[PDB]
Amino acid sequence: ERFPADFVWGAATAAYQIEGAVREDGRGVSIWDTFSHTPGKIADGTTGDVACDSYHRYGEDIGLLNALGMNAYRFSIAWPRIVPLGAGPINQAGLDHYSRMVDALLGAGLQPFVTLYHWDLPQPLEDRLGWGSRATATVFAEYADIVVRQLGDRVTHWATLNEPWCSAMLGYYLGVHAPGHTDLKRGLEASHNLLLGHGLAVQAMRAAAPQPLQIGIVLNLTPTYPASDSPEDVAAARRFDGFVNRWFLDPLAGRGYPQDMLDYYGAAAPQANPEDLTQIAAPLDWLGVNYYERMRAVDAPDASLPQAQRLDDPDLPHTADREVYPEGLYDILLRLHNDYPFRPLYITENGCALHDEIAEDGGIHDGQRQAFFEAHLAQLQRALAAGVPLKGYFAWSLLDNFEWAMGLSMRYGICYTNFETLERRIKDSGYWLRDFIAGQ
Ligand SMILES: *[C@H]1O[C@H](CO)[C@@H](O)[C@H](O)[C@H]1F
Repeated sequence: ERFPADFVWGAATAAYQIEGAVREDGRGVSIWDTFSHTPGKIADGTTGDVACDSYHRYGEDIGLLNALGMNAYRFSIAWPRIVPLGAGPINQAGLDHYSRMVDALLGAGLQPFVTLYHWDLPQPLEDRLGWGSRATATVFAEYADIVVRQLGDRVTHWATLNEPWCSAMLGYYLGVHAPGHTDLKRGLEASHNLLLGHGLAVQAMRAAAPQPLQIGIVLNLTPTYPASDSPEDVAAARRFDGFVNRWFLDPLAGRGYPQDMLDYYGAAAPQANPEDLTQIAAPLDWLGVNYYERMRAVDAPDASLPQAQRLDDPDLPHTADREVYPEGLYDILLRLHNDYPFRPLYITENGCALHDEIAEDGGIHDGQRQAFFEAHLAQLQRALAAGVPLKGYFAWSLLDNFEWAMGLSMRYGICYTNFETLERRIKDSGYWLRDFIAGQ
């Protein structure tokens, strides 16, 4: 029934998805500015140029967090505002903005949980191969140092990267996210340099920190289940599990890259000398789990890598874009608790998209999103009962925002955003979360 008294209850955003003000106060160009302004890349012709205008309206966002009774806010810092050239001088005006934001959050009793990298790589670094270059890992660590020196007197909880699998595989292999390349070797090289940048940044942040910090990384994880017990289907499930989950979990845990995936990738695998792997395994103080769906895998030898296709379950509920399987959150947390060394754990992203509209009465009656939260929170109680060291939960997202290649057309907020007027309104699910948290 009851969560621990000191549990962290928050909502989460990312800078490019909400901030707007893309040319203000010295901000440089990110890969997502370039990508969203490329014809045909965004489903609805929108960009993040304005988004929720949270660069100017973060006070309203704080008012929403307060109205919801949250005690934490997970947000990201835009590297293009801090080091507009990617590698080069700092932009003090960008640091001052986030310093004021942090003070406003603390004044409201909200603990900041800061993500350093949520996909907005400075374009000048992509012009020099982006995450395909080891140099980008080095300058990411320099950026991390700069930010912790100025904000680490007030922010204790930091994550280096959000979802490196997406940055590497969607951005460099499948081409659906910025920068939009379509080359497997590039994607795997990017995955290595992202992990190396994480490891270098952890060490840089600890040396620059004015006080002890709690440093983590945030991974999207997908529990995978074979469609049958045949050797082919079980092997497909293992391959998909390696492709998404173990490729990142194992090196972070000091276990190297998984050998079965190295064999499967062959010559496309990155060159990883042991010195890099030692750096990648820098000790972490927590791990963030982003959880949305499961994968029920069937062998697909004709399909592209990793030759495993999803077996849709038409009996399960579906949102605007995903299948709902709350029990997979329990499964993945138990697996992490039993099989990997990371603890404590936070749920850093959990939420769903729906075709939300404002009803005649003025509210947003998003019953499926309420049911989504209720079902996933029940699985967290089961995980806690099993001894999983869970310390907090962040709903994705505080407000409807720019959903990457889907644009403004895919609403994940617990608050509704009118993109024409920038008004925010709490959805029914947000009031349910408020009242549930108040009961705790
Ligand atoms: C986690 O997934 C959500 C929904 O696709 C994205 O909006 C976040 O940026 C990502 F971190």
